[PDB]
Amino acid sequence: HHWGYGKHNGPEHWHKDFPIAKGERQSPVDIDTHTAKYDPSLKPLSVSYDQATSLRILNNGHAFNVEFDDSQDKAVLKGGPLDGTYRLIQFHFHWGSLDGQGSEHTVDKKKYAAELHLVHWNTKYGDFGKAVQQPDGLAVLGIFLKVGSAKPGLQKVVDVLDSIKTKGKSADFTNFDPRGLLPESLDYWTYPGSLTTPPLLECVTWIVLKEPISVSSEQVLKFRKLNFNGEGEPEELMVDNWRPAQPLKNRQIKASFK
Ligand SMILES: COc1ccc(/C(C)=C/C(=O)O)cc1
Ligand SMILES: [Zn+2]
Repeated sequence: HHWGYGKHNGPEHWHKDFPIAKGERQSPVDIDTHTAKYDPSLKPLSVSYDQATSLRILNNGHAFNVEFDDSQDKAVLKGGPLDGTYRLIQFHFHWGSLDGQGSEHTVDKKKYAAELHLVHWNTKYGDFGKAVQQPDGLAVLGIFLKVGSAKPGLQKVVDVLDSIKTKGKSADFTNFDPRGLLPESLDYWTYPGSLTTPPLLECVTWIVLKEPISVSSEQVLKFRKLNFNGEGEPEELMVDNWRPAQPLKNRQIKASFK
């Protein structure tokens, strides 16, 4: 497949190769804060990242992934809407060419400059490939980015980007602490949805934090210097790698906070 974010291979085209793009539980969505329902039944959300073991950072020609050792329970997400234990496998971002766009989820139709996705899979399914074939296989923690003050926890990501400028490049990325990417509050919205890139599988419990993190102009500008293209190919800046909001259809968004 040769999908991307351009006029000729972007989100409006994806359904031809991935028909589930027009499915019943696609992501992202607009979070209407006035129709989301406070759910007192939600258990506390547990983000347990103290033993996280990062391995590598990779430019895959769509975004960049920071990958983790997910062979044991070293960084896991529990509680909230989740049953069982979800292992952190990777995180990546979606971002814009301008500060007023870039996020995939929106909040009362507001776009943020970027959105961080921490991707976790349900350990009952044994491996990530099996998990994505299950309706409760993944839990993605989504965190909005707005431009303001710098995020210190993000700088080590920023400073390795020059070494993975183009599609296919990877670099060592050990000893990175993903706790440094979290806002103060873990208040969240949650709903059942999908991957937001092909194959768009409907396997995700989305947990989207209410509180954005702030990153600096310089930090987001360095995201925008990445390339979609491979080395030696005509330069196409890696910007606007976000899917827009999809129809909510038969879904309720629940909130953890009143
Ligand atoms: C089956 O291959 C996969 C490709 C992408 C993904 C993810 C995690 C996509 C996304 O972030 O939307 C999962 C599996
Ligand atoms: Zn994503």
